[PDB]
Amino acid sequence: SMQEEDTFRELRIFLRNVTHRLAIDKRFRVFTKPVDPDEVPDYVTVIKQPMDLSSVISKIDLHKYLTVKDYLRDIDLICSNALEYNPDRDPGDRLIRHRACALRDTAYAIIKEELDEDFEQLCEEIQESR
Ligand SMILES: C=CCNC(=O)[C@H](CCC(N)=O)NC(C)=O
Ligand SMILES: [Cl-]
Repeated sequence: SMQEEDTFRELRIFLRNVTHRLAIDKRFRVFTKPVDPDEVPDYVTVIKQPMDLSSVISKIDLHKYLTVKDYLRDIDLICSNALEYNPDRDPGDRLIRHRACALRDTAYAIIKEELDEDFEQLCEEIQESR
C-alpha cells in the first residue's frame, strides 16, 4: 500500500542520515569508498563481500534495505571484513581494526538512541508479508 511505501521511505531517510553521519567522521574515511585494486590487488581475492559506506548509500537508494536489521548486517560486514583482512599485531592493522569496531559501535549506538523499536517492528512485519 501507499502507507507501507511511506514507511520504507522514512526508513531510507533514517538510514541515509545515519550513514552520512558515519561518513563525515574523519576516523571512518577509509570506509567511505571501495578499496582500490591498484593499492590492494589481493583485497578482492581475500574478501568475498566487500562493503563500504558509498556502497551502503547506493543500496539504500536501490531499495535494498527494508529493515534496520538488514542495514546493520552490512555495517557488521564493513567491520568483519576489516578484522579479517587486517588481523596482524602491527599498528597499521590495529588502527584499522579499532576504526572498524568504532564504526560498528557508533552505528549501533545511534540506532539505539534514535530508532523507535515499533517502527523497526513495523518494517519487519511488512518485509515478512512480502
Ligand atoms: C574488535 C574491534 C577492535 N579492535 C581493537 O580493539 C584494536 C586492537 C586490535 C586487537 N588486538 O584486536 N584497538 C586497539 C589497537 O586498541
Ligand atoms: Cl590516519
